[PDB]
Amino acid sequence: SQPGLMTIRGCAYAGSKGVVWGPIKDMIHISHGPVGCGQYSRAGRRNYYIGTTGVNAFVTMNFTSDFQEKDIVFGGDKKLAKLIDEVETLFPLNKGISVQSECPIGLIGDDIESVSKVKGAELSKTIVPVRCEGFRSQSLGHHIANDAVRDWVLGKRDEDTTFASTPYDVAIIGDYNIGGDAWSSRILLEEMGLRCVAQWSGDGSISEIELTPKVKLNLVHCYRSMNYISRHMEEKYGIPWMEYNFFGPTKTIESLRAIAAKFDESIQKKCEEVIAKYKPEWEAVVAKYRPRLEGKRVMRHVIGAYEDLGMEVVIKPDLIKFIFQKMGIPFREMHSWDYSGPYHGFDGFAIFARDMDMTLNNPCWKKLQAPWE
Amino acid sequence: MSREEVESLIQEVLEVYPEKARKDRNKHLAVNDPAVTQSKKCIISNKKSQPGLMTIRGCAYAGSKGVVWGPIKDMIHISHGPVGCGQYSRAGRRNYYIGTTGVNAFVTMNFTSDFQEKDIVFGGDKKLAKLIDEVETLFPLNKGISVQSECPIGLIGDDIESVSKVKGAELSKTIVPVRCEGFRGVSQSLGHHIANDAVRDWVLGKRDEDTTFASTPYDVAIIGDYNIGGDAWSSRILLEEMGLRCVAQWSGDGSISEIELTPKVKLNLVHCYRSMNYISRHMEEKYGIPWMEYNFFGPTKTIESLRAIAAKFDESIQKKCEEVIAKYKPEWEAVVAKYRPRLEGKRVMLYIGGLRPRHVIGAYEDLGMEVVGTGYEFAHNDDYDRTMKEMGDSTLLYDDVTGYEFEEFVKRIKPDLIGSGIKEKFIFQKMGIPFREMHSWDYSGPYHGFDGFAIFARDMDMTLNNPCWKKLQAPWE
Amino acid sequence: SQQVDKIKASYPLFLDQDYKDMLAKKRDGFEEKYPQDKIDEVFQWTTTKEYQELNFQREALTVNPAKACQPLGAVLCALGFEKTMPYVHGSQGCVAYFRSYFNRHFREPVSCVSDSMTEDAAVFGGQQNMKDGLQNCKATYKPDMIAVSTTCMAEVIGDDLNAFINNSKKEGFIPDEFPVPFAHTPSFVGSHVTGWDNMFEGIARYFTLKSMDDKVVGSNKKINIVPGFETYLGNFRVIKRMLSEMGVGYSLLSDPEEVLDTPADGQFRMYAGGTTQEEMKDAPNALNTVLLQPWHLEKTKKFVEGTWKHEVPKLNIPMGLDWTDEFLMKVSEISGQPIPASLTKERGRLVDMMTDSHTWLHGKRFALWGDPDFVMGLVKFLLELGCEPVHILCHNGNKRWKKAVDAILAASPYGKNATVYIGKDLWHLRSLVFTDKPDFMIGNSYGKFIQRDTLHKGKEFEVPLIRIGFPIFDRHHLHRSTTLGYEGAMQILTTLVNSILERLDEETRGMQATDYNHDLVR
Amino acid sequence: SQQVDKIKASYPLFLDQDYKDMLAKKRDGFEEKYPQDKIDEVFQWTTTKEYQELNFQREALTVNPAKACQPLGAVLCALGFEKTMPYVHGSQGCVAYFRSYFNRHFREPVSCVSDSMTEDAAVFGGQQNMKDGLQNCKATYKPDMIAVSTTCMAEVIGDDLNAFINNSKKEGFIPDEFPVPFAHTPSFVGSHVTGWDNMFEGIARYFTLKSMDDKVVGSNKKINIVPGFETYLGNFRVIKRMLSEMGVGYSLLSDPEEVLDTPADGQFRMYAGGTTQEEMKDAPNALNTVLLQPWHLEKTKKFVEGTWKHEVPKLNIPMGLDWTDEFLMKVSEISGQPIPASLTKERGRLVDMMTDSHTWLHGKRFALWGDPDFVMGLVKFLLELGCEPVHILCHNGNKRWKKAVDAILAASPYGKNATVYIGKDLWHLRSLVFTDKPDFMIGNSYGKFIQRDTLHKGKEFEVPLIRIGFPIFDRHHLHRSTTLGYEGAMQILTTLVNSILERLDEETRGMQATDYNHDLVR
Ligand code: ICS
Ligand code: ICS
Ligand code: CLF
Ligand code: CLF
Ligand SMILES: [Fe+3]
Ligand SMILES: [Fe+3]
Repeated sequence: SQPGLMTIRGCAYAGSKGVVWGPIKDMIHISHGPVGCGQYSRAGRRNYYIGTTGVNAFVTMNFTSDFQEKDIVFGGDKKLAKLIDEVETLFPLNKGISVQSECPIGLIGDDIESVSKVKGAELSKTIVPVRCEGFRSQSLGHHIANDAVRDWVLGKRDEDTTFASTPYDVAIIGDYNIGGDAWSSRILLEEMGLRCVAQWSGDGSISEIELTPKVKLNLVHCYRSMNYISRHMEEKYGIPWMEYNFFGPTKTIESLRAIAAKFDESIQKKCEEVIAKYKPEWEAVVAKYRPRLEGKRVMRHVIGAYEDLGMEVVIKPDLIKFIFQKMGIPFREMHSWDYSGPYHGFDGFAIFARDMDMTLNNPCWKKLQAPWE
Repeated sequence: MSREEVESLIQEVLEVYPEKARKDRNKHLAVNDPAVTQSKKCIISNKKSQPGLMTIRGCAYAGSKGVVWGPIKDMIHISHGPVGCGQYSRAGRRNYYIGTTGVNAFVTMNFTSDFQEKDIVFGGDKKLAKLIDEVETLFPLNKGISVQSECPIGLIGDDIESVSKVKGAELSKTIVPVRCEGFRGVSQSLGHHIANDAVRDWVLGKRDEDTTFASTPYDVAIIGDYNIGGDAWSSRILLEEMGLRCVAQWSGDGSISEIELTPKVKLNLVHCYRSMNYISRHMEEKYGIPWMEYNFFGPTKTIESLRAIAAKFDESIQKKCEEVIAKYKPEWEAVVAKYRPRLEGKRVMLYIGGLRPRHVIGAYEDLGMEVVGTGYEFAHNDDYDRTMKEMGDSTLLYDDVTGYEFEEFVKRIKPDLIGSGIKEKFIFQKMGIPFREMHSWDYSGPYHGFDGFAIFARDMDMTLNNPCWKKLQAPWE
Repeated sequence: SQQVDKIKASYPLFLDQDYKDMLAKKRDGFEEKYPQDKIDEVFQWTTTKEYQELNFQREALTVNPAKACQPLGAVLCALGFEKTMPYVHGSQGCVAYFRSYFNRHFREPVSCVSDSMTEDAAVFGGQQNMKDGLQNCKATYKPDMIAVSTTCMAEVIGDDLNAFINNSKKEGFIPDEFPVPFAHTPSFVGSHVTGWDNMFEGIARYFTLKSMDDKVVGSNKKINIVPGFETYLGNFRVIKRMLSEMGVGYSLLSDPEEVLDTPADGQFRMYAGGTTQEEMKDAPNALNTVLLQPWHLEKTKKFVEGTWKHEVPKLNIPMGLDWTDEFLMKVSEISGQPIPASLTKERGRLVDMMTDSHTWLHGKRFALWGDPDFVMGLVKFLLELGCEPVHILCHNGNKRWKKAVDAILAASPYGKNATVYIGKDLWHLRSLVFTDKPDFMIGNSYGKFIQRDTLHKGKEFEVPLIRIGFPIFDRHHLHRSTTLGYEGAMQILTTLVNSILERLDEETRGMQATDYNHDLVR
Repeated sequence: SQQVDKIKASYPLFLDQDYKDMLAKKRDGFEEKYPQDKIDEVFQWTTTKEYQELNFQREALTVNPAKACQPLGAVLCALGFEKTMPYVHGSQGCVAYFRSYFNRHFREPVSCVSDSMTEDAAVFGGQQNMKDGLQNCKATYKPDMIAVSTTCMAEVIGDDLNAFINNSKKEGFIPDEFPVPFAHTPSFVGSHVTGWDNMFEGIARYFTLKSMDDKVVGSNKKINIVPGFETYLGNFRVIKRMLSEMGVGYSLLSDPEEVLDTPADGQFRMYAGGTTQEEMKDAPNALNTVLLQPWHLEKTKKFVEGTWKHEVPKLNIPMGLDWTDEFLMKVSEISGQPIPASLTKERGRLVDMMTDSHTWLHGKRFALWGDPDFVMGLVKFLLELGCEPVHILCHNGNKRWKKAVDAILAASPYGKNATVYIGKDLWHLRSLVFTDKPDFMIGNSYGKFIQRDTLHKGKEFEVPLIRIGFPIFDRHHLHRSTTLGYEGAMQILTTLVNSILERLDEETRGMQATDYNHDLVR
């Protein structure tokens, strides 16, 4: 980033804690450092999950060391150990802890790896140190978080053969379940006859990460953010991986057929059955909303559903947050889905079409000019 | 103040009136003499309101539909006439009930014939019959219909009695025509009388030849408790704890069946004498049922009433009465210990309808408070006979007080608290005097019984001692 | 029983076991209640389409009306004039009810008198009542004017108000010069808004009819504003504020905002503010007269156009974006004053709020009810929001108003699922919200019972009530709100979107069941 | 599956049976989830007093804090100056978070830049980052001023802001006369309000420290107003409106209300309004300076007293009746302007509303949290209303502020059951509202989670949240509200009493069970 230019890019901590580690529901993620980072990122991403928050799930909570001046001057390793003790006392059902380093942790010489090792051996608990200091975009944060997953969680069951595997075992990697997206994808894959053994980090559990090396195929959604771990799993466990795109009926059908082609004939037949079952639904969605959206213009994984609704992706765009809103260009959030969703799968396509129609054709955009101006 | 001071204040207040209004209003303002037994020689009541003086009185329709008939829960009460009267009285009175509204109970609903011009010109009796048919179609679980006449009904020559008779005979339904047109009488009081007569003529005698109801020696009916904020329930629990069986409740949470069963009871316990003394007297003449006035406002009156009631029955009831008194003694003693120190010596003046201006004095005295003024919207001379002994000497009694009169009386007397209705509440809140709604209980209550006394003490303390009253003067003024 | 430190009011005191047992005994022993299964069956039947057809076949029975009678509106109109006593010739029970109704809505003193006509007046007429009452009112409460309307008793017996007042003046009961405008306000005609219209026309006639010789249209460089029946103080205030920002001379005729919002400073003010008699007398000299609520100001419009010779503009109620724009542009054209930058910025801020909240507002289904002008303004604003009005009910609406609202709905793609109902009551609306369930209701406090009913069918069938209109009895100080102009549109939008968001939060509050969608950010 | 005519979003789509079966299969097969009985037992344990003692024994762990870091407040203060770009020397992720936070609260664009310090600047300084960033910001966004704060990384490595800016000017990256005030805003010290204080003091020092020779106190006949960290636009607006109504010359320093409320008229306005540089330069000539939120304006107070030589009055935040009275009286004393009749009438109307709603307000128990000045103002107002605050939490409070709040509580009988907590977070508050259940909480959006938790224990244990404070993310346009002055007191009172009434309606909506108390009139 060029200094002093008002960018929207996040930091490595946002990539690691916000994107990769935070959604893991049954773990407790300590925003290690001053109070700001954990507070701004608390429940800011709609990585949906099922659980009892504060008891067995902790995604929407903000655990922090709340660094003060004395922690900066004299270090915060002792505070980290005491904090881990208090976490164990007050949240006994947690299945592991991650320590997401904020900016000062790397600058004050704190060694969270040793504290993590000692406390984890003492409490027989997985404590994952992540050196995701914000000064290190979130792409590097993704890489650091993936390295932490590989080093501290992924190989935990390398010597364990007690899990019963099937040839239809797949792992959904890198789907952050925004608005339930991953769930909307999962129901298709299980309708195809596949068994979704692992799904992380969206609605993800630590056990699912540990079980990921036991699957027969890795299906990566956010390739950019988890390709490191995917290639590592290919190299070490010999697990093939492939990208999948469930955004819009065309991409969904193509991805389902590509995934089913990796398996036997029964999976392919079930894939055809799923496609036939859902064809009338997305066809009805298209019939309803494509006339309301044909010819509209929008400014890599998103072209599918837009084209399926008769829209053009690229000037005077009809669609492209608040800065564009002030210009009067209808805007949709590509990160939180504007607190809507899911957008993936056939059900997600229905929601996506309804949202596109409601935003593009809203009368609010036609009222920018006062009638006396 | 001395008696002469109050007489002087009355005289100065009356000075603004024109001669006729002044002469009329002079007879409705009095200084109390507790030794007087015939209040006619001190005050006059139940008279025509003076035109243009901003009276607080309602109409006979309010006294009949709003007060007596309305609370009867399993009946449907048609406000017969234009839309206004039914609309303004809809759910305004907190006569609580248990039921499924719109299915088997109908208290908070407004049923009206919504008279238009053609109804005025050509009459609404045909419209009334059609409305009754529609009511039967759309509310099949109603156990009866009353037709409360609004002002135009008695002026256009409509005959609701014939429609009621014909439709009731055809439908095997009790249809009660009530001629409670608002212009009748001078207040809600004649509305009470008309409603009582309608109950007598169309409902009360239904089971005269029926002997299937199994009767016990401890059969009582609560008459004239309209269950404001659950008041009657708070009363009922005591009477049943005393060993009595409350067969009927008039008319708060009341059903038509318990009204029909009332002639089978052994005793009629009348709370509001003003509104139900007519039917109580009729029941004494016709069925030989004794009736007695009672008062469940505050622990002293409640204990006295419980003992007086138990005295009408055998020794077991008396023993259970003593057990009830002993059981509730610590609770109301705790209430007094908590709230009397915050309310001791405080002065209150009241202006309520027909019974509460005298009935609630005992509760205030139980909290150490003093009623320095009281008055009635529509009481008769027997009510003033009852209240003169209750009020302190040289206290101010007012009948059908005008807004100007009450404002001037409050300005001179300067009470610590005023208990009246919604039409005076904000007037006296502007003047910085704490005000408690003593009709609706300020959407609080119940106030009857021991539990009610706890609520009453809490409410009096919360309003009288609220911080807001110390802030009406800007510090820069 | 009561714990002295935790005293219970009726709720939840009567949920105590002893009270529950007592109530069960009372019901079982003496109420002869229908069995609970029968009650459930009948309720389920009342939620059905077949019940809806039976309900809409009603011709004689009205259940839970959504209107009041004319003298209520007459009293509200009269309260808008300086030191004016509303005076209803007729029976006193009407006045007790009018005063209590307005007391409960405004939580303020409401001054109104009656001449207390009784059985004797039912045959002999109420002339003596009028003489005595006018004299007593003037002597006692010392108003500068007495504005006379009628209860249905006086209308039915045919009391001649003009003759009665003239006789009162002739016999010396009141001075000849004392202003006593009058209006016949039959409760069996129209509704409360009709009474407001009749009262305003009577006052305007009293002050202008016989002195039109010296009047010249536009002499005073002002615009008359007739608000009509209005129970939001913020509406008066926003109209005055917006006209002030434009630098437009104006005369608000029947302005009750001061008298309905007096301070609590140790003194009771019977009168405060209001339109002065001089303003009414000078009203024909205005540039024009704008009626804020034309659909119940027909008689006033006829008098103003035919006597004052003002060319009253065809303007909708200034509710919502487009109609506030039209009101302001018409005011600019009449006055010659440009719309200032402050109002343009306020409009832009309203548009910004609409853009920010459109995702939650779009497609939301509303039933609504109220007075004709209020209802049509609400419908227009909802259409501007992308919301879908489904059930539009106006008990006191007429066929021409229905045609206008249907035209407005046909002008928008969001009105294709809408139906307009005139002459139908809240029992009809209960059936409508059962058979064709909306997302929300918009109406007065009487809608709460409907919500109760819907909840009894189940949580999934509950239709939450949003309290906009009159009367609102179960909330405090909502009468201070604004529904007109950009400010009123902002308030309505905020109420609507936050009602939607509270409902969504309630539906997503179940731990491990629906709280996956319990989003921090909406 | 989806029905095209009724499309379901995440709720209630994932309540469909197939999704329920999918989620159950996922949990049972691969999540290794604790048994539901164990989860219930642990939840019940977390609601206990023993868990509360363990929770309050925390020393190192903070859970769900109720504060942010200093640069957020620095950015908010900087946004209040004309054509001023907030500039946070440090790492870019901080600025992304600040902008997102303020975007979500205000639903408006929020301007802020970073110089994107990275690993290279971790070993060396951020000096090159400062030079390049200042030059680029000035060239790209053309601000009249650049207000520089710091992220924690720059503070930890010890970057010299003054030396860096002086060097940027010396090597010509930005003009020498271009105003670049700065302030060190260490996130590991204080909270966001501390950053606001530090930034305001830095800007004031930059514009006044070296030009004090010609300054005469009171020569411009104005009163300076320092609002502090403020996120209700209505508060800026009400302060300006009240001072104008008094005819008091004033200068609002850090006025961001315009830039946070730009209209939607088709063009993006990066800058709007704000305090001009001439106002800051002329500030020492004011009669006095009034700090609206003194408990986080201590550094500013020190500078204003020691350099401008202003006798800053000892005034509480102008919240509620008594404190608004005191603020107005002190303003009248300083300016010589008497308090006008309009403000007296507004005060009387607030008192009228208090008398109208006291019966529902009295004795109601509230937990509450927020920034120190806001919290103490809310506590004072609740005491004035007859309500009992029971749990007063200020995560960023101090011992002196706690002593002041305890003194306020001791002066009222309604403060007897109250406890003040400083340095405690919302997990502590969750324990408090479980073990000592209040009627309501008053706080920001995070409190919603606490409400969820309480509902999980049971409906009878649910503590409804009332959203007053910052940030509010799950409701729309509440940032336009007012909490200061009589207007803010009226808004707060209306919100509180109507929250009470909505809760009572919800509790009494049960047909034939609790609806005996479902009153139409309240
Ligand atoms: S998919 Fe991911 S939060 Fe890799 S959920 Fe998120 S459009 Fe971010 S850092 Mo919004 S893992 Fe993409 C992302 Fe990165 S929506 Fe975009 S910006 S590169
Ligand atoms: S019936 Fe009467 S006016 Fe006896 S009309 Fe009135 S619910 Fe009053 S003093 Mo409202 S004779 Fe009842 C009454 Fe008393 S409505 Fe209630 S409070 S005890
Ligand atoms: S780039 Fe990223 S978000 Fe920035 S600090 Fe660094 S890890 Fe964190 Fe944190 S407390 Fe506030 S928000 Fe910063 S100034 Fe420090
Ligand atoms: S004294 Fe009583 S309340 Fe008055 S009318 Fe008569 S019965 Fe009724 Fe009715 S519709 Fe309106 S409120 Fe009247 S003017 Fe007629
Ligand atoms: Fe009031
Ligand atoms: Fe915005």
